[PDB]
Amino acid sequence: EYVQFESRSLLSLFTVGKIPPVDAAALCYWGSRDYMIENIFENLPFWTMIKQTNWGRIAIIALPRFVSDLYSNQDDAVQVIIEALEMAGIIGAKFVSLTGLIPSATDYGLAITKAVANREDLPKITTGHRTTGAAVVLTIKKICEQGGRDLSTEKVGFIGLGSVGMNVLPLMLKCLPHPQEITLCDVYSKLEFLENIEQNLVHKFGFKGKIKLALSKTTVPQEIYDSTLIVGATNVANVLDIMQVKPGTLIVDDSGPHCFSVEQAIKRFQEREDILFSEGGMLRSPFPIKTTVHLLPSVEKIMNNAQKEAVFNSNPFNIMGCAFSALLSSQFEQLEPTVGICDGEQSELHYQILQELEFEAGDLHCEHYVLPAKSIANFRQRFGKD
Amino acid sequence: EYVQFESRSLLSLFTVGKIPPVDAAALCYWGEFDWSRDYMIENIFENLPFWTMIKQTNWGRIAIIALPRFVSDLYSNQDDAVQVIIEALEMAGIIGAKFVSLTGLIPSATDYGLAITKAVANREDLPKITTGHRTTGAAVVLTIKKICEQGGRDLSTEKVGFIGLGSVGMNVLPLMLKCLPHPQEITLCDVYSKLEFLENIEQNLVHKFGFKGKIKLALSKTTVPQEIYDSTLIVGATNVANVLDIMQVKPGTLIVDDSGPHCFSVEQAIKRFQEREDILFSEGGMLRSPFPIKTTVHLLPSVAVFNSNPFNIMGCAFSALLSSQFEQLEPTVGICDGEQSELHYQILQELEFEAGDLHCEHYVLPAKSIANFRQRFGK
Repeated sequence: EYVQFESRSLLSLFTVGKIPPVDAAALCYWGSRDYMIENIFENLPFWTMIKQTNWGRIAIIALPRFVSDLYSNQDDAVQVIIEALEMAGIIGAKFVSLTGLIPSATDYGLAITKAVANREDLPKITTGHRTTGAAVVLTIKKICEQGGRDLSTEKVGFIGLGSVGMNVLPLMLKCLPHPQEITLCDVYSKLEFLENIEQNLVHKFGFKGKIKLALSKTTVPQEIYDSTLIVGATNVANVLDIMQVKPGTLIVDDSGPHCFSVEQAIKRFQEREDILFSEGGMLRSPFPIKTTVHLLPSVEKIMNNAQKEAVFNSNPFNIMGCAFSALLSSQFEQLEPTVGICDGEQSELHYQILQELEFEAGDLHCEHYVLPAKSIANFRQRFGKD
Repeated sequence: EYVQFESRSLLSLFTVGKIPPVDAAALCYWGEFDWSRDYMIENIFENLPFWTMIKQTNWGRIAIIALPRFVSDLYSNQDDAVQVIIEALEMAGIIGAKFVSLTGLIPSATDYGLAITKAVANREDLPKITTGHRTTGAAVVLTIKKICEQGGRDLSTEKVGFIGLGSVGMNVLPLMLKCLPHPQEITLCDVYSKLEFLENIEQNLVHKFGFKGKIKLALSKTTVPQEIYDSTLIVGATNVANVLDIMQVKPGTLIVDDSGPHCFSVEQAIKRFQEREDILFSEGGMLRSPFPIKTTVHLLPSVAVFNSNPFNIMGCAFSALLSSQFEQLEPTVGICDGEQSELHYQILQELEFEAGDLHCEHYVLPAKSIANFRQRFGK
């Protein structure tokens, strides 16, 4: 109903006026190889989806590279981003979001902004980490509501304090009830960094509860397993043993790839129903989103599997916060685009606007698995607080 | 060398900045293993225009865009042709074209642009259109001059007969009289119903344009009157095809034709010239640029010109670039005046343009055979 496929090229349809221009854009990537890049991707960006929301249209554009291709050569990645930016500006995008690990790979956009120093015709870029942080805070709120708990009585543990983590933590303290304990986990080198936040926690952000610091290589410290609400924003994967966390624990994670075994989490939740876990960066629009989908005609035949036609069954209300950032920056002057390591306290302005438009976090789900409402209720009955 | 193929779509390459924008555009069609007029339109052309060629000249870049229709599809439904023309015009405006020419029989199919310009009355974002008939007439006059020089003859000593005085012909006749030596005799041929028109042209010849020689009139349905075979230089500008028997023309006769389809049998003329070498015949609307044209070619991935003359270019197609580069070269839409082709002949002369080398469709006339003709029938 809300998803419709298109056999004809979206770019060609736009050039002849058959589809209207978009207001924003989002750049994503894929998951022999050279044959796929030059003869399938053709070293060219691909406009694959259009997301019609109640506040504008964002175009989804996939780069002709993989994540490894992005980490291999930064200049090449910046070049393909510049080409996709030219495409987005031509098709009407006023802002372009860097989804996934594109910010982490390209100096959080700064390198890109160097290559655009010459050009002003190109559209503005944004890492979207402030809207992603607002989405993660909305997910904290939602997972507390679904679990029948309140954030004031929770022990919160952070496993990743990157851009997204440094956007979620102060916004959590500012727009949600303060927990009673906060633990900060990152690699050893970040020690001083964590202590800086520690100061900011007690004196700047105004946290009164206990503050703990913990360091790790690839095995999260047990202090996290002693926490009751876990917030993951780590780029490393599978550092959290989901089968070792205490019962009644709530998990919110924006990491992609995730920091815990997805399948083991699904399995524990299906067997015992003693945990809650969900994505962090997913927003739920109050109105359904009309998604126009154009598959690559080549891969249309290898993905002709009716199961691969599951985008026809995706949630019409869900949208990525990082991708929605471009549309937000286009529709609201006050939501300035984020490139590089920004302050992260202006995420409130995004959290404000998202609440103003009656946005909320997407229903509790992790990748392909949506947590069943009755299992959610069973958890909320077994581990809720009165 | 000067033409190079491109495996990826030109539109996508432009969208990413890998090829620069163009200054003009020209709209063509595919002429006339699957359904020709059905599968090719919906699953091959996808009912969308196709940017197939880029012509980089010394005066700008022209984009070649093929419509998802055939020539018959244009005469079948005028509104459908206008719609696909609007879509191609939007594409051309997106890729940078400031003016767009209608090649081939597109004007005759769209009332010479009038229907299109009526549908765009609301719209100003689209680029302006032009039939390009004035530059085509200038090209035909250049071809008259060139075929007279190659044949060792002068136009003043020629008996010229015109077959069909349509839009292009009403541009060729006065420009010929003004910028070339006046012949001593002019014959005018069209259908019988056309006569008062012909007599009007006769008046314009003697009183307006200042022709002093004899003026003859001849009418026909589908068999050109014997008066045309008594002429020494025949100029064909007819939309009907193969109305002039090339095997019936006198020896030593020069023929210049802009008709597409042609008004004489192409293969019979080629083969007669190869056997006897007693005629000269060539296209009328082809110009030869002083500098080579760089042609970027993108073929339909589903599916030659790659050896064509790098100096040759259609006048109707060059019209859009000319109108883009020169304020004085106004676009032609509808049945306009035939005297402003004069300014186009000017501009072409200033840039040192000339008519394309003597050729008919796929066949280039060998120069030394032309020399044999020019001695056998020179003065």
